[PDB]
Amino acid sequence: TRRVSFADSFGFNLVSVKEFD
Amino acid sequence: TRRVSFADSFGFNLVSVKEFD
Amino acid sequence: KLNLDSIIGRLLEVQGSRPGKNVQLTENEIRGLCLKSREIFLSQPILLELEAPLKICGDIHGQYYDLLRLFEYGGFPPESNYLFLGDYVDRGKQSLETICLLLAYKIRYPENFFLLRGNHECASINRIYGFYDECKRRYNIKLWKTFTDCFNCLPIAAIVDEKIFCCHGGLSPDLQSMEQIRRIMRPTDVPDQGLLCDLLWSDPDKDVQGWGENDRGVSFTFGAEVVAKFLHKHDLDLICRAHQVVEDGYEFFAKRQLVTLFSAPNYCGEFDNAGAMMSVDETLMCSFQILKPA
Amino acid sequence: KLNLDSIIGRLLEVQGSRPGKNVQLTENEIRGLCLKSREIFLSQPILLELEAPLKICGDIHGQYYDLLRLFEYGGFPPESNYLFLGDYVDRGKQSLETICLLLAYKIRYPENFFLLRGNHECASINRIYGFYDECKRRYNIKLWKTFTDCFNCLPIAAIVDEKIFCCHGGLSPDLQSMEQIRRIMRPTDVPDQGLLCDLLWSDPDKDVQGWGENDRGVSFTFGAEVVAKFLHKHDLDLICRAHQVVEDGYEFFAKRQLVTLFSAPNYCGEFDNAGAMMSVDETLMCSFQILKPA
Ligand SMILES: [Mn+2]
Ligand SMILES: [Mn+2]
Repeated sequence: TRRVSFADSFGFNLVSVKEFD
Repeated sequence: TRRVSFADSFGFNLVSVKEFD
Repeated sequence: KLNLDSIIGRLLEVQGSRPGKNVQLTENEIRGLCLKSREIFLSQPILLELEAPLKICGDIHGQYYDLLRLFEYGGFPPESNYLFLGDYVDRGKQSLETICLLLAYKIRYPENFFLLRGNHECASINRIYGFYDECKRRYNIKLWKTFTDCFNCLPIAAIVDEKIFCCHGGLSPDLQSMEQIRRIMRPTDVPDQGLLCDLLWSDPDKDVQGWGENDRGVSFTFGAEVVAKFLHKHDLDLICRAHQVVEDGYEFFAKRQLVTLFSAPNYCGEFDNAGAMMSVDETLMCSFQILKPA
Repeated sequence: KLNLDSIIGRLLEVQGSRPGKNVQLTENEIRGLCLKSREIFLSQPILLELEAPLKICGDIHGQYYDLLRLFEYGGFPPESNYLFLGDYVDRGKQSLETICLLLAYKIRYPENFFLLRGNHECASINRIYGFYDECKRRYNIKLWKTFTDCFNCLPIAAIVDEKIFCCHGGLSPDLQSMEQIRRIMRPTDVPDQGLLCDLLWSDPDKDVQGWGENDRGVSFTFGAEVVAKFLHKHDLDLICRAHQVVEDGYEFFAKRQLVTLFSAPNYCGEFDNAGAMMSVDETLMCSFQILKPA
């Protein structure tokens, strides 16, 4: 069965930033 | 044998006032 | 054991002192107050049956100095028998000294001092409106839970000489016979609805012929007709309640068939109101004694 | 009838408007959204079982324009599957528009949109912290009671592919098997203590070894060894939760075995925090999408 993984473990950036005002 | 009454009914002063600061 | 005189002495020590001076009783002294008063509350009937003369107070709301001013004018126990309608904690800067001096007098003169349960004597309310915060700061969480287990045993209503019905909130649509009040077994939480909820939450409203929905989202509003039919059914002459701030501390309703009491003057600073207490003598004649700021 | 396209359209029409424009739906339309969504909540299992891909959001707290910014970046339904973790009302100005747009999507895409119960989706809490006030001003008291009957059937927890455990609050000392979560029979009121109360109120704490008492006066706090043993017994890998405002929109706990999500940035204007949401791919891989104010 599939197990949980994170983006930082596979080299992908974990945080995607968006800004507003 | 009893009955509720009020001070204003009998002419007495109903309210006793005290001031402070 | 319970140096009850020393506890009352250290509490009354700040009489006339500058505003804001606390009285830090030890955790064990306070825990003894809750446990010994809860013993007294559970022994006395949940529906108190008192005899005049006595003096009725409304909401104190942690205004400890203002409570001392009330005890100054009406006499310190046991000069006069006292009935309190609840709401001792919350919104005030000193909820602890307030409830402590009240529970201490309740142990000292249990046959001449009485305390009724308000809607703030509930875990769901005083956790939010300052009391629980006041317990975390000066003591621990465990004391607050010990306070809750004592408030859950406070008596709900009182009937003075079969003519004055007293509770914190007001009438209830489910309230038909006095046995329904006695039926409630203590300890209990202030429930989400029903007879006990309304007795602590309902208000009188002049624009409602009968029962209408309450602004607070809890309980109902009742009208002058409901007051008259209730008094006539149970052979009572006056309903005494609190729960609502009024300008002069006392406020009539339904042609003096109901009176609203509020004992905390300058309610948490946001009102210019006054505080009053109702004095009943042996002839069941009522006088009002008012505290007013200048 | 329920012209839901007209409802969702009239809600989304204010997107991009100057901040502070309300959406006043009809009392009978909002009444219809509650009944048709309550119909959905009771039909679906109380312990939801969902499949990835899925986007998980934290708390909203009546910041409706901030809920819209979440949707433009995350994709308006049915672009991405959504699962919310409670706390949609209170502490924000536009609570009615927030819950309505969430209840609207739940009806339009009942298998691609999901909502969990939070401690603010309870009667005794949203009465005080500003949701019931929003009902009183713009509608009537009876509508708020219609909302309560809708919240009293929301699901409590959701298990995503038997490896991600989602709920608003946290773990419970009384939680031993998932059958206890399914055994809860809706409609339900959130109690003051116990299993159902803890799933919506408990917090993680790095200093507690085991189960400690919470500052809120409700439920408990759990430590890093409680989370590890729980994931071990039920063959779980992650516990996703909200219920706590975090500075970065996301906060890890117990060496990434647990994460706190908060979706409302600039929470009620007393913090400068940012809002984040957790994205989940097919391979149970997780990426954080963050909204940060400038
Ligand atoms: Mn009250
Ligand atoms: Mn919460």
